[PDB]
Amino acid sequence: NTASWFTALTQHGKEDLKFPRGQGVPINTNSSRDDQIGYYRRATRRLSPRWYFYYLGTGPEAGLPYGANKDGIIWVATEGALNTPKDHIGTRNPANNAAIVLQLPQGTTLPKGFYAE
Ligand SMILES: [Zn+2]
Repeated sequence: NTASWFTALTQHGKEDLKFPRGQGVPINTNSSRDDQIGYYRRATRRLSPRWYFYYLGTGPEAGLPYGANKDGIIWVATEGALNTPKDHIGTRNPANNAAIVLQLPQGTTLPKGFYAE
């Protein structure tokens, strides 16, 4: 029920989403180095699946610890991130804020059949 802060990654292909370690946390300048960790969750349909990012300890799978195994949940973190729930970041209120356009830093390797839109 809680909304992601970011727009989705579209799964235009076959394989499930996955990133190298250290990669895949959306850019968000209203979040600190401590805050750069969480999960993408594949959504159940409204066609190509969409994956949405949530900060660790927020959202549909807030109760999961990092790296926990669940179908349609994959984990990402940046070096420096604290392994704690991001209660102060939370999830987005669509009444107050539009989705942030999901952007990843230069070089980042999106898997085959994924694009930011
Ligand atoms: Zn913070």
